[PDB]
Amino acid sequence: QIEVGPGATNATINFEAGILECYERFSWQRALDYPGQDRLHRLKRKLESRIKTHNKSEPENKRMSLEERKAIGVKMMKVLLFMDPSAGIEGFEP
Amino acid sequence: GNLTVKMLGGEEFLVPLRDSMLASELKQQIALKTGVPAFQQRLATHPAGTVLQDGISLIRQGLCPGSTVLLVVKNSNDPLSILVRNNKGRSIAYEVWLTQTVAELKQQVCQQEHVQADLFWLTFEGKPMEDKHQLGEYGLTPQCTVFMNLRLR
Repeated sequence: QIEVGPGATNATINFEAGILECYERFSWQRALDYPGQDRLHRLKRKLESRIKTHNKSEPENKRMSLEERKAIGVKMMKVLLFMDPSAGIEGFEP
Repeated sequence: GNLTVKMLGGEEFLVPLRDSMLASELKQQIALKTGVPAFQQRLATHPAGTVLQDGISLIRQGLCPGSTVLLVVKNSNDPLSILVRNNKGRSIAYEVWLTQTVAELKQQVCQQEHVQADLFWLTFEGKPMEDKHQLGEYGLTPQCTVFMNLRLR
């Protein structure tokens, strides 16, 4: 278990919007099986409730819909998969 | 003059900037301030994403007060088998990962050679290994041989 700071709640939400976007793109390829499609829909719905909660706790100008967070998540994923900051520079902002 | 270090997710913190500071020495400051070991750090500039050269001054690489550096953490954690040879020419096999410390390795040897960890020190390729450092900082390869050296006291 790794010690993390206060920004992790936000970062994790964004990362997992990236994860959800990956599942969604994978499902279009007809390669995500039926229990996996089920985890996709469960992830989406728990994500949407955490984004409603987290957006209430944040200033109005720092609130972001699922779609905006998905792009942030995708940028972070690109940086992790290549381990290269160049693949997604905006992933380094909250 | 301060340097701003930014991690994936948005967490940022400040590191005082010295002109002639080497990028390797930046990693040691981040290590000290965050506990991310230097050999696990990958540093790059913002917004280009160009990697820092470890043996060149930061001012020589376009960094000045207010500049941002991006930190990405790389973790080996790939177990490998090494040998540790005692002062009688006998070698025991140990499994380690490059992200383990020298202190963890001495704990293993301690239990197999029945010598207190304070009565010996380890060396790889003649260079003595320091407890707090991680094994990757000495470049251990599979089936290499670390040597056990006995202290008088």
